[PDB]
Amino acid sequence: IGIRLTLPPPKVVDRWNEKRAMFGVYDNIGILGNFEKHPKELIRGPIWLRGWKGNELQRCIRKRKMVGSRMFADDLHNLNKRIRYLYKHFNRHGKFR
Amino acid sequence: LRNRVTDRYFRIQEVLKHARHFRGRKNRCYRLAVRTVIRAFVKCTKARYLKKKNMRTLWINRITAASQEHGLKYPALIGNLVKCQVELNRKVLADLAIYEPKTFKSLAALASRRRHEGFAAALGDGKEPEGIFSRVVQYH
Amino acid sequence: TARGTPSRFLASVLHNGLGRYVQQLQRLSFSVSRDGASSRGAREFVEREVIDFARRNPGVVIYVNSRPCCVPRVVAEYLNGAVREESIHCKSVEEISTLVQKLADQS
Amino acid sequence: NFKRISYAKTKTRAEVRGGGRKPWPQKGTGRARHGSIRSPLWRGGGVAHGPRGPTSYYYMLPMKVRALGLKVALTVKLAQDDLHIMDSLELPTGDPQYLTELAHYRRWGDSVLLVDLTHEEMPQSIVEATSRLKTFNLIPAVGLNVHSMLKHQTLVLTLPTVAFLEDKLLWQDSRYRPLYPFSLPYSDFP
Amino acid sequence: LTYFSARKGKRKTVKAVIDRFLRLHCGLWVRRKAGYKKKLWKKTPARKKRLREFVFCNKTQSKLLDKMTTSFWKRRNWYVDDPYQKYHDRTNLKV
Amino acid sequence: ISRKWEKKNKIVYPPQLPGEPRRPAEIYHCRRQIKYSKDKMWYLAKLIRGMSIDQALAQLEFNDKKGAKIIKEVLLEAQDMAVRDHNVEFRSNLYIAESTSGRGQCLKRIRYHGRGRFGIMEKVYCHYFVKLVEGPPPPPEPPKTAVAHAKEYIQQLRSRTIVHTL
Amino acid sequence: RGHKGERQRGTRPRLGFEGGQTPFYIRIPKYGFNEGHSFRRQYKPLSLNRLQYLIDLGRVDPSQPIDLTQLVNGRGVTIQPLKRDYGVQLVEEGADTFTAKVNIEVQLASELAIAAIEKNGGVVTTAFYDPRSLDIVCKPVPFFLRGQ
Amino acid sequence: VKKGFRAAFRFQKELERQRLLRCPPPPVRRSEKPNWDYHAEIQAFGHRLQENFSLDLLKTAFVNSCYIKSEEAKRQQLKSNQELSEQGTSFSQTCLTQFLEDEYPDMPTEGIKNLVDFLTGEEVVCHVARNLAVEQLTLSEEFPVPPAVLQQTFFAVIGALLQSSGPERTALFIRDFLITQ
RNA sequence: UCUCUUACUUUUAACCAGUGAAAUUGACCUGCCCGUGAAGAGGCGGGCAUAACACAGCAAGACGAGAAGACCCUAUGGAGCU
RNA sequence: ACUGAACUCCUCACACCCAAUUGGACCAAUCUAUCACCCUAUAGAAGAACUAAUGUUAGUAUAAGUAACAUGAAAACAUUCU
RNA sequence: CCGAGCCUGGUGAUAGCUGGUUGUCCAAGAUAGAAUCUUAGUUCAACUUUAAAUUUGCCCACAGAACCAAAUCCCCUU
RNA sequence: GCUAAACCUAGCCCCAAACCCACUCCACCUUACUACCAGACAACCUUAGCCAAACCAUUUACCCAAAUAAAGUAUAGGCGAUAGAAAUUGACUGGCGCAAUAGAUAUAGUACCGCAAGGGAAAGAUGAAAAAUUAUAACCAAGCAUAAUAUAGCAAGGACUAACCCCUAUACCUUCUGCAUAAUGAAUUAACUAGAAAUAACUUUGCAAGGAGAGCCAAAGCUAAGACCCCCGAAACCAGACGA
Ligand SMILES: C[NH+](C)c1cc(NC(=O)CNC(C)(C)C)c(O)c2c1C[C@H]1C[C@H]3[C@H]([NH+](C)C)C(O)=C(C(N)=O)C(=O)[C@@]3(O)C(O)=C1C2=O
Ligand SMILES: [Mg+2]
Ligand SMILES: [Mg+2]
Ligand SMILES: [Mg+2]
Ligand SMILES: [Mg+2]
Ligand SMILES: [Mg+2]
Ligand SMILES: [Mg+2]
Ligand SMILES: [Mg+2]
Ligand SMILES: [Mg+2]
Ligand SMILES: [Mg+2]
Ligand SMILES: [Mg+2]
Ligand SMILES: [Mg+2]
Ligand SMILES: [Mg+2]
Ligand SMILES: [Mg+2]
Ligand SMILES: [Mg+2]
Ligand SMILES: [Mg+2]
Ligand SMILES: [Mg+2]
Ligand SMILES: [Mg+2]
Ligand SMILES: [Mg+2]
Ligand SMILES: [Mg+2]
Ligand SMILES: [Mg+2]
Ligand SMILES: [Mg+2]
Ligand SMILES: [Mg+2]
Ligand SMILES: [Mg+2]
Ligand SMILES: [Mg+2]
Ligand SMILES: [Mg+2]
Ligand SMILES: [Mg+2]
Ligand SMILES: [Mg+2]
Ligand SMILES: [Mg+2]
Ligand SMILES: [Mg+2]
Ligand SMILES: [Mg+2]
Ligand SMILES: [Mg+2]
Ligand SMILES: [Mg+2]
Ligand SMILES: [Mg+2]
Ligand SMILES: [Mg+2]
Ligand SMILES: [Mg+2]
Ligand SMILES: [Mg+2]
Ligand SMILES: [Mg+2]
Ligand SMILES: [Mg+2]
Ligand SMILES: [Mg+2]
Ligand SMILES: [Mg+2]
Ligand SMILES: [Mg+2]
Ligand SMILES: [Mg+2]
Ligand SMILES: [Mg+2]
Ligand SMILES: [Mg+2]
Ligand SMILES: [Mg+2]
Ligand SMILES: [Mg+2]
Ligand SMILES: [Mg+2]
Repeated sequence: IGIRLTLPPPKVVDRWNEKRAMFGVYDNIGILGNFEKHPKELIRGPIWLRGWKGNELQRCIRKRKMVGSRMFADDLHNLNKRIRYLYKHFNRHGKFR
Repeated sequence: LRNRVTDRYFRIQEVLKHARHFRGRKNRCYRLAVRTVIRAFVKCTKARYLKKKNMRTLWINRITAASQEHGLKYPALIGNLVKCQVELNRKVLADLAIYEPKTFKSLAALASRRRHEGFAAALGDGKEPEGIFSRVVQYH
Repeated sequence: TARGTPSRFLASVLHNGLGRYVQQLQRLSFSVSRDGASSRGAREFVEREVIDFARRNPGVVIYVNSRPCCVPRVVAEYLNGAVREESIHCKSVEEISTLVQKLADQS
Repeated sequence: NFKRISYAKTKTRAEVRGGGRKPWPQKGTGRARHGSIRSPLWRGGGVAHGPRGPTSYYYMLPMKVRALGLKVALTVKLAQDDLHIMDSLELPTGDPQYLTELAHYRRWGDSVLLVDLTHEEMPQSIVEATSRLKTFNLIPAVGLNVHSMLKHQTLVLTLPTVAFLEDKLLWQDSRYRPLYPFSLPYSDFP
Repeated sequence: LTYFSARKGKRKTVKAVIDRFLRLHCGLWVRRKAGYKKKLWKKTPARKKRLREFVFCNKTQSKLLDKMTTSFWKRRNWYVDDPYQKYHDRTNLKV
Repeated sequence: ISRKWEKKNKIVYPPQLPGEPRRPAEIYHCRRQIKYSKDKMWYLAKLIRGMSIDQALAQLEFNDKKGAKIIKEVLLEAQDMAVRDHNVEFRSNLYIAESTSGRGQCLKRIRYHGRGRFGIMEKVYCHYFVKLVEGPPPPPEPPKTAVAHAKEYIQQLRSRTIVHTL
Repeated sequence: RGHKGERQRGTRPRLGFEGGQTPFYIRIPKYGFNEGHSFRRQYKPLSLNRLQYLIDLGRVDPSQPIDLTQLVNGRGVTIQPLKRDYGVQLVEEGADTFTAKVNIEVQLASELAIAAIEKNGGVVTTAFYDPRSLDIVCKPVPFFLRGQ
Repeated sequence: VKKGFRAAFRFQKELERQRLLRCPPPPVRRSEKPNWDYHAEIQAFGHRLQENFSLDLLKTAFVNSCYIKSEEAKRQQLKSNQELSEQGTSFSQTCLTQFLEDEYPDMPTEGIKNLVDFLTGEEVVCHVARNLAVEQLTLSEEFPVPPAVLQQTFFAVIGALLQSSGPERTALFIRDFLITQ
């Protein structure tokens, strides 16, 4: 049997947090601030994913270039094997040629 | 393990409630129940046609029994009632055979008379009068 | 399926229509929410159709209870002791009209 | 969605530990053929199509569209009586209960987005009220955005803000094609 | 072909297609006839002229070459004295 | 696990009005984790089903099974708590209403087969459950008489309706 | 996906492979259509219709010498020195309705484009712009931000 | 543990349903059941029977001696149905005796007495009363309403309709509800 | 050894008591004859047969279990040898 | 003459019977945004749905209480005997 | 389990070959051929599907299609 | 009513930030974990192959010193598959992550297996108090028990007063010209377990001879979005260790 026998603990949400209450602020900083910043400079994340999308193969190629030097060994190897697998999949396999 | 199915119980019971009168492990084990519940629902869908056919066959059998109790045959009764312009169907003819036997004897007599008038007309072959119950009310 | 469900014969409640027709619907209970998007057609039914329905069926008592609810519903109770609970969750006012009239016509 | 970085990552079969050897001979045993115990079919195996790495959801709407959305949101606030132009945002006390009673008397929403012109020159009174109020949020004009105006039932703008917004949102309509980014000088652009 | 390269994650051109065919900007592909510089002593002059013509390609072959080249080869090119400048556009073409 | 049989001997009933039948006594007893098979306990418990307490104790005293000895110990304990804690007057006025056996928590142990093969053995454990009710053992259901078979047949020849008509 | 084979298995051969027949893009013979394409010079056409339209809408000042900078600032031509653009060529289109005196500097000019500027009473001259210098004249502000 | 709330909520409503069909709750009067308004119920009773009852006379056709005495005991910690009940019962006997003896003129008197005593009997009168919302409006001490109390209440509404509408309209009701039986 | 097999003992066996596996298993309320049919039927057609249920024995069938045929063919699959 | 279909009529209603493939209309749960507050709404997302891989792990069956396993005898439990 | 040990790694080797491929409902829908170390596959054609644009499409009549049978092609009416 | 079933927390994942870890005593390169004796030896060599080229034999991307752009351009190449620049340009403390078959293999590199190199697990759940063990917790998988069975047949369906009897009905999936097939797979339950993206096209917004927040396209285009490309399985090949 795979169903809870009791109700789960209640999930109370503050829709008026500082984070929720100030989501989206300064997202028009360029068009409302004489184009001195960009919302892509407002993005906070990994250094290889600030203002760039990519698919998985493009993301793996991009991370190995910006930070493959300062990268742990096992995780670098795994990235090299991942790029090799994704090259073979995206260039040779599929239904549409 | 993000996004797992949490209502599979209710899906299994939606199938299983239609199997609880089955015999064996197919009344409780989903992998066998589904196979038998689809078949119970297909059989139900086709049994509508079979119900109509078997009910007509039953009416014809009962009408045959009652006509033979009056010495008449079923094709004779049916054909000569249509010739008498009586458009009672086989359901109500079996019903009259069961619940109104004097009415059914009157109908069997009417069909017998219509058959005798047909025989007289066939033997006469000329222009004798049509026959009292062989006249056809015309509609325009 | 028939072999898998209950059955009964054609019947009426108390020889209905022999001397007089009596409407078998007794009560219609309507739970509606004031702020719920599920209860929009139910709010519109209580604002425009329930009063004329009441006037057309004087033998039916219609209770309307506006309370916080996720699934608005209609509980139809009948002279023979029967209760029929139907959700009117996310239905338009025309569909609620059709459902309520169908409960008014059923025994 | 444009600033989203999803951080969910699973391991593929290649990245789960072990699993190099073939578990049991291809032929001879009455069992199913397997090449690795970290195959996606196996308990503790890799994930076939799972989330991969940190993943960016970054894209850019055209800036004319983004400015148009700003204009539309201002227009719908005016059209639905959720816009209040003010001379300045100075309050006589600096008290949250004063601000809430004021909004309740003036029949504003349960949430007010109060917008001044410049973060540096913001009246201390409002910066004291809008530091304990959670539903009453003060933002500089440079921070105006459609998401904030749709979360807040009411929008209190000032007159300097109104002029600022009108200038910045009509330059977009009477503007050329860029020829290089507008951070670089041009003849008539600040 | 290569749909995503390994150094730049991009689509690659088939340089065989580039070294054999010419794309007009209207979307037509131009080729030479096969065997135009081969065994001419056995070919008659009508056949030789037929082989010396510059001929167009199919819809199927055009879509195939457009897939085997990247978008750099489909841009408009304002060369100085291009002999195909006339043919880079269509005139009076209905449907 | 589940241990609901031992909470049944703790139902307090409301006090009885002076014009109602006396309400026989019910005593629930059971032994858990018996080193025996439930499929052999079944035959022992189906044999003592519906018997008097003394007749059951006789049959168990002369039966040859380990389970018969265990069920005798459980029945004697149940009789003792019947007239010690549930206010049964006579210790012979009891009968076995319910007598069943359930699976216990078992253990798995390897059984070395030949070649290189193994079998997993089960160290089987069982439960034995007994409900005693105050009173004489109820009269057994008598066999059907020819008169009862005929009356049933004629009821059915008289229950026949004309099918698929008005 | 289909039933079996390379289709359902996702292993069908590459684009241009025709099952083993010598493929079309291989059996056509090589001919130098695009031999030195990357070194061929390119000149964006500016018509006299376009120049007159720009002047009439006031995007190019006729009272000052018009050069490539004034034609990229008034946004009448877009020049890409990386796509081997070498400037603007003045072409004869709209020479019959050209009515404007101008001092225009281009990189290439037709006899009928020159003639029209000179019947209205203006001067046309053709100058050469090195690719780097062409970058400098078309976008003068990023060069001044390089500060060499 | 799986994430979510909706399946757990559905499972709890399923558990509550089975607990009810396992330890069923005691039968309770509709008056205690929540959605209930007595004056509206009385008016709807009259309107669905299509008769112009007088509301005070109807309300007294549902007030039994047992409610009076039990509510007096609850007061320790007005008019019954008796007069109306005896009028209704007597008119029921006379009207059905006349109906049956003009329809079936060759029946002996013993046969018409026994027919009148089946249509004015506990089983028929209780069936008709229960299926016409008389139990739901009967003010008494015990629930379910004892069959004698139900019979008294039913013939008291015939007494009320007699007093409110007349011996022809009441006679049409008797026809439509006791002859149909 | 056989014509041509018999007798006895021990093991096994069967019954009682204790302990307690394995392959196998779509679901089965799991019959015979002729015919049919993916060409050899418990399950389809026509006939016949038929209260229910253990224990022992047998090996004609369930194209019985086991082992993704060792033979033959194929694969722009391998490998050893010359 | 009659019987004889899902054919045709009749009462009412109609999008409601092909493989591969292709087009469309909906949609369970979950998370997020804003709602909603006995379990929902509008959208945004995604490890988003299993009667079948001699699938993987765990539980319990069938075979089956079957195959198979074990302790020389008496006695005072000192001993003695085979 | 030595026609070439075992373990780890490259390795998620490769498999035109078998097996598998998960909610509901409606709809359109059955294959002339050519190449190919190819015939257990693919590519092009044909057939099929969707979306657009336009004008004819099927059935067909006289007349008509070679010298050394049934029929077809063509084809206005309809 | 047994077996059971439920459960939120250990912890973990991706990032950000930030330069990480070694002398209680004693012992430890000999047969390590050994107080204490005549020696000395000593490090540096291009990976290869699977695979792709539908065989294969030259060839077949593997961070190498912040983004972008030039550009998949010049070039290279059985000129095939594919490979591919530069000048120049200008560049902290979170979670639309997992929650015990998941997330680390991890409760642990432990138990256990292997001579060795090496391989490698499983699992836990009261309460405020257990210096309250209390009976009100029960309800839910398969398997059983309560409670064996009754002519006849894919086990149902139409029915029926009536469980059966009567009539009708050749399991499913895959595979195939065609399967009730005596062709494949499956005892059953619970969980886990399989469609990833380009070139274009189409749809819907924006702006429009121009569009785009440098680079690029443009003889109505350009910008943005939406929407399409699976899982398991060999026998092998090569590199480095470990084994007589
Ligand atoms: C049964 N015998 C007569 C046999 C027959 C064949 N086939 C034929 O001769 C041809 N028969 C046909 C034509 C197919 C009907 C056979 O082909 C074989 C064998 C024997 C096996 C023995 C195998 C065995 N293993 C599998 C248990 C084994 O121990 C060895 C070994 N050397 O250790 C083997 O040799 C063995 O693997 C093997 O090779 C056999 C056969 O090939
Ligand atoms: Mg690995
Ligand atoms: Mg097996
Ligand atoms: Mg493998
Ligand atoms: Mg895992
Ligand atoms: Mg051994
Ligand atoms: Mg398949
Ligand atoms: Mg195929
Ligand atoms: Mg035994
Ligand atoms: Mg099998
Ligand atoms: Mg067949
Ligand atoms: Mg046969
Ligand atoms: Mg069979
Ligand atoms: Mg036997
Ligand atoms: Mg076999
Ligand atoms: Mg095989
Ligand atoms: Mg083989
Ligand atoms: Mg081949
Ligand atoms: Mg080969
Ligand atoms: Mg090879
Ligand atoms: Mg018919
Ligand atoms: Mg999935
Ligand atoms: Mg399975
Ligand atoms: Mg056996
Ligand atoms: Mg034995
Ligand atoms: Mg070895
Ligand atoms: Mg593979
Ligand atoms: Mg169709
Ligand atoms: Mg060849
Ligand atoms: Mg070939
Ligand atoms: Mg092939
Ligand atoms: Mg190859
Ligand atoms: Mg291949
Ligand atoms: Mg560079
Ligand atoms: Mg784990
Ligand atoms: Mg683990
Ligand atoms: Mg169960
Ligand atoms: Mg039958
Ligand atoms: Mg399937
Ligand atoms: Mg075949
Ligand atoms: Mg067969
Ligand atoms: Mg089969
Ligand atoms: Mg077969
Ligand atoms: Mg086989
Ligand atoms: Mg096969
Ligand atoms: Mg499952
Ligand atoms: Mg090789
Ligand atoms: Mg030795």
